[PDB]
Amino acid sequence: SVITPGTNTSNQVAVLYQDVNCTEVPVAIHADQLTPTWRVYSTGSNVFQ
Amino acid sequence: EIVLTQSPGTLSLSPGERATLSCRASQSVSSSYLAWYQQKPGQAPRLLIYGASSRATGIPDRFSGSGSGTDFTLTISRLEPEDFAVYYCQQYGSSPSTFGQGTKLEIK
Amino acid sequence: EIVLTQSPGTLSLSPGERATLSCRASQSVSSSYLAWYQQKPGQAPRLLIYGASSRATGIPDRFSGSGSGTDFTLTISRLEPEDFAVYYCQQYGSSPSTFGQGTKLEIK
Amino acid sequence: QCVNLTTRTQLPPAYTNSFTRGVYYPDKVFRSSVLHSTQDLFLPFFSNVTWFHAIHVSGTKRFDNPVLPFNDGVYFASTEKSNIIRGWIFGTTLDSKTQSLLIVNNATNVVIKVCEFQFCNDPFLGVYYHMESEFRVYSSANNCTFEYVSQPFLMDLENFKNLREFVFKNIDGYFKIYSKHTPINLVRDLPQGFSALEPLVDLPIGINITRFQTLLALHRSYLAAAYYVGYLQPRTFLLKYNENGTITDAVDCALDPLSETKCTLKSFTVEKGIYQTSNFRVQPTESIVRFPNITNLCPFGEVFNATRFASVYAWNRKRISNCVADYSVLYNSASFSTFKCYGVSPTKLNDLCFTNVYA
Amino acid sequence: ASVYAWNRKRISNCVADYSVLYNSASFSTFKCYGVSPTKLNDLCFTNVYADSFVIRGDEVRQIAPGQTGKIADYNYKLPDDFTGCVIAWNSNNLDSKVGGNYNYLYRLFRKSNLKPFERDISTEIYQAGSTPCNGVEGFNCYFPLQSYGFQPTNGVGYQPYRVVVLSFELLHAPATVCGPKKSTNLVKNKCVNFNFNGLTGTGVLTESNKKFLPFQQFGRDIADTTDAVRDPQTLEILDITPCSFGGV
Amino acid sequence: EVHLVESGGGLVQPGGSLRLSCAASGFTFSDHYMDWVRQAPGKGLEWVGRTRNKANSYTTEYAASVKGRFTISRDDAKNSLYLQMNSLKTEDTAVYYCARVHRWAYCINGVCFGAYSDYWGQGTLVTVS
Ligand SMILES: *[C@@H]1O[C@H](CO)[C@@H](O[C@@H]2O[C@H](CO)[C@@H](O[C@@H]3O[C@H](CO)[C@@H](O)[C@H](O)[C@@H]3O)[C@H](O)[C@H]2NC(C)=O)[C@H](O)[C@H]1NC(C)=O
Ligand SMILES: *[C@@H]1O[C@H](CO)[C@@H](O[C@@H]2O[C@H](CO)[C@@H](O)[C@H](O)[C@H]2NC(C)=O)[C@H](O)[C@H]1NC(C)=O
Ligand SMILES: *[C@@H]1O[C@H](CO)[C@@H](O[C@@H]2O[C@H](CO)[C@@H](O)[C@H](O)[C@H]2NC(C)=O)[C@H](O)[C@H]1NC(C)=O
Ligand SMILES: *[C@@H]1O[C@H](CO)[C@@H](O)[C@H](O)[C@H]1NC(C)=O
Ligand SMILES: *[C@@H]1O[C@H](CO)[C@@H](O)[C@H](O)[C@H]1NC(C)=O
Ligand SMILES: *[C@@H]1O[C@H](CO)[C@@H](O)[C@H](O)[C@H]1NC(C)=O
Ligand SMILES: *[C@@H]1O[C@H](CO)[C@@H](O)[C@H](O)[C@H]1NC(C)=O
Ligand SMILES: *[C@@H]1O[C@H](CO)[C@@H](O)[C@H](O)[C@H]1NC(C)=O
Ligand SMILES: *[C@@H]1O[C@H](CO)[C@@H](O)[C@H](O)[C@H]1NC(C)=O
Ligand SMILES: *[C@@H]1O[C@H](CO)[C@@H](O)[C@H](O)[C@H]1NC(C)=O
Repeated sequence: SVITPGTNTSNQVAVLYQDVNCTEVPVAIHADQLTPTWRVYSTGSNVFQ
Repeated sequence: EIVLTQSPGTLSLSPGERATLSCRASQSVSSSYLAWYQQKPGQAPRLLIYGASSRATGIPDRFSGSGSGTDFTLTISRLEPEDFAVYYCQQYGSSPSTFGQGTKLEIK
Repeated sequence: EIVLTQSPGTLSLSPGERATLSCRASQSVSSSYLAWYQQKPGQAPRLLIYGASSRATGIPDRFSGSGSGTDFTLTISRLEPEDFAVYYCQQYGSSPSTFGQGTKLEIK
Repeated sequence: QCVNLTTRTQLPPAYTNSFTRGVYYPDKVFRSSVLHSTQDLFLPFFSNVTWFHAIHVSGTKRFDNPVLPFNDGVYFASTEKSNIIRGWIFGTTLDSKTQSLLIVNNATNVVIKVCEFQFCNDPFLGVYYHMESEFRVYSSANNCTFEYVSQPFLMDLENFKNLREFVFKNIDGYFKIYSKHTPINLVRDLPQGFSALEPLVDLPIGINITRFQTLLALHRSYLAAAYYVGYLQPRTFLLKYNENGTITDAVDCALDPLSETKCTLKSFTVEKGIYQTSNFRVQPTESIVRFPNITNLCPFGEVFNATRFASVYAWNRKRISNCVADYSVLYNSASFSTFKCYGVSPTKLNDLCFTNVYA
Repeated sequence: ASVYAWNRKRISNCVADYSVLYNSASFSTFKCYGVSPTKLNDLCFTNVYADSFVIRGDEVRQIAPGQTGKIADYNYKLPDDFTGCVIAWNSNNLDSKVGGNYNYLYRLFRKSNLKPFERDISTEIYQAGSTPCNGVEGFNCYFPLQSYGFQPTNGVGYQPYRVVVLSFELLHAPATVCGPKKSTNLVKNKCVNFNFNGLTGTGVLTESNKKFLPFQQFGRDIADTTDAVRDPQTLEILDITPCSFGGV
Repeated sequence: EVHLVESGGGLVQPGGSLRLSCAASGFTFSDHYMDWVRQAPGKGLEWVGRTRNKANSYTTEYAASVKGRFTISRDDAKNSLYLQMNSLKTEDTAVYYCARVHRWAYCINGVCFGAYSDYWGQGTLVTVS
């Protein structure tokens, strides 16, 4: 699920993966097969569980 | 009236080789309704081909005719000395029926 | 090269009865492309069967050939005194064409 | 007549970024002020495209034009000023064994030939100024089955370069070419912007295309530009048609979650809040098949060539098991006058496995 | 041409009248996909290609979408979303000469199946066995092409069958070729049964200010109804509105 | 019907040269492919050579034992078929039949489909000693 402000405001978004664990996000979403743009939202410094 | 022109008038060939016979119509006869006949000197004509491609009963595969429209061709294979006759073509698809002038065939 | 072996080499039968002829190939010829010929001594061979099962023009149903793969059979029935000749098999599916040694058929 | 060139041992080419290029018209139907979602073979947005110099000095300038694969479509982009790129060749082995497709653009028209060319290792279309062109791409042409001439695809440039983009697709035996002519100014790489590729021609070549090359015309003592190549992939695009009927804006649904939200909402502007997005980010690339360890073939020939079947009032039922149901060998045995399948398709009969089989 | 190398011919800028074709021959198989034979007159066709080859009597069924066979796999494949008509008739008279005719070939062996509308004219030896023959015929390797061998004495299953396959697209491009229906006058700003390039419907048409690209003839604003059409005779663009409207 | 009449036979010393011709009438001599088949006296038939029409531009194929020593040619204007006799050995004595291949045979690449002989000529007995 993508939480976002309006497109008129900004284009930077954040994502919530429902009912998974933060260590299992890359395993659940298969970050190796995704685009490198999607790998930014796979993991990073801003991790909240 | 449908005018049938036969050419050439006289054929004089040996036994064994090939001779061609042509019947040319002035206008296109209906559905290729052309007949072929042979009249030996002292006996009545007998049917050979009806519909310009089909063989009559008792007629072998030797007697071979073909054509469509206005150009038609009758081809004899393996002439035998008994094949001496005058050949005639007749149209019957469009009334009245009309015969050609005939082609003279002699065996050497 | 395709080697054709005809057997048996000598046939001498009376008129009327049944005789068989065989041509055996060293390797499987392509699509049954085999021929059948007869050569009366004074004149060149003539076509009989093409494709090892189909009759040529002028050839009646008496002249019967069969077979597939490497084993083939030519069968003559109701022999007539004019049937004396030597019989050959020719392969033509695979280049080059090759003839057999021939079988001599004599009429008693 | 062909002469070799001493290769530079394939110096590794660098990669550049394609800032949202390669969008073409999917249909020939006029659409105005509508957002249409199409799933065709598109170049991925912000993808890596490898780039080759038309002429590179590395040592005595020795250029390169490697034979490149044709993997479900090729996006060909060129930034040139002296008409150094003239055309392309397409084929599988590029020899006389298989048919190949040839495109040559000289000063008057297009030469499109589908023949059994014997291409040499180093194609060229040499041209000396007088300009007179000498053909050196094919040694011999046999079994020619196609010919097509029209207005030249590439225009004459005899300062600023002009960006030329070409997308080649080979689907259903039709060769589809899309192009758009846009001038460029002071940009070395691919410029950032949008240019919709209008349809050009649909060639019914009906051949197999796996490899392709680029034909470079050269005037030099063989005895400046660069071209950009990229591969299309199956992607879903949200195309925005303007009031005049031109595609002015596009979205790749697999790029980022903002584009995923835009594709799910079918709108280019999203509002503040949370949105649930359906999957558009992952696509399968490899395929695996797992069948049991079965080696022997079925006795279909033994059944079919039987000298006597049973009568229809007492039909024979035979159980067939523990073999391989290959009916490809049955083509040579006989031709089936009636062959229709119920509950299963004959085309899908190969990639299935059967529990109990009775004949 | 033979079925392994089928001839493709482009038909354009003429009138596709098949009413003359009854007297020429009677077609044993005439079945259309994505178009009805009865509605074949009141339509107009964008791009028409004719694919022609010669096959046998037990092989006409393989010329169909979603069908298997040696011709369907190795010689000629039709797409699943095929829009066209397959025309076939017996031709034992002309093609099949006496003594056999071996001028028509079919590809018996190939490595794999074919994608639709793809031909293969390569005559290289098929390596059936593991050992590579490398240019010679023998065991475990065969010449892929085989001869039909049409003979007038064969059965119907082996008689020659001339097949012409028409491939055409419906209402996506300008139409060069279509049928025998005579054009009539144009009645603007009235509710009238209209037929513009094979597009039939009921409604009232007005003049439009839209601009059409040269490869576009039919327009949709909302992709469920055609908003505007370009008239085939006069190049003006007329937008079609529903006949009864206003919501009383 | 079909008549293949030959000429040019005779007795020749080994290593010499000689010319053969076959005249044809009653059929389209240009269309058909053609063969040479030889029969040694008391031995079986043996194929010699095959020639093509304008569609293959007079393509000639030979047997293994006669390659390089013989030359076949044809000209359809006067309906004359030629074979050129060179480098003769004692195995070349035979009767030479120039026979007619079926018209409807087709040749693709190398393999030939249906190319059977249909009519034969009487032949001449060439003698080498
Ligand atoms: C389609 O392509 C094939 C090749 O894959 C063409 O076959 C080739 O035909 C040419 C012309 O006859 C042959 O060249 C000839 O070579 C012989 C010596 O072998 C020489 O004596 C002749 O003067 C001539 O140069 C070539 O060998 C042959 N290749 C083969 C046998 O595969 C075929 O002609 C093409 N068909 C069309 C429609 O052009
Ligand atoms: C560009 O190439 C085309 C095709 O090779 C040339 O067009 C043909 O040229 C020959 C002369 O070499 C003429 O006999 C033909 O009639 C031309 N065909 C057509 C369809 O025009 C063309 O001349 C070439 N142009 C240049 C400048 O070399
Ligand atoms: C198009 O051409 C390619 C290249 O020849 C074919 O791919 C080959 O197919 C054979 C048979 O399956 C394989 O043994 C090769 O390994 C394949 N090579 C490659 C590069 O994949 C392909 O099959 C052809 N397509 C069609 C429709 O025939
Ligand atoms: C945002 O909306 C305002 C009006 O509500 C408009 O003036 C402005 O241009 C918009 N900005 C963008 C980036 O769409
Ligand atoms: C997620 O993984 C961490 C790893 O130690 C674990 O402590 C935590 O309990 C996990 N969360 C859930 C909801 O299972
Ligand atoms: C050119 O390259 C080919 C392929 O390696 C080779 O066969 C040929 O001999 C070369 N010719 C010259 C002149 O180097
Ligand atoms: C392109 O390649 C670079 C270097 O490997 C990488 O950082 C970048 O993410 C790639 N971009 C893609 C795959 O879109
Ligand atoms: C559409 O066409 C009109 C012509 O009157 C032009 O003024 C306008 O700028 C065009 N818009 C676009 C987006 O091309
Ligand atoms: C039928 O085919 C089988 C192979 O499947 C073979 O073993 C058998 O000999 C064949 N029988 C006949 C009569 O051809
Ligand atoms: C079509 O033909 C008619 C009859 O000759 C003519 O009146 C009309 O102007 C033509 N339409 C064109 C040329 O666009």
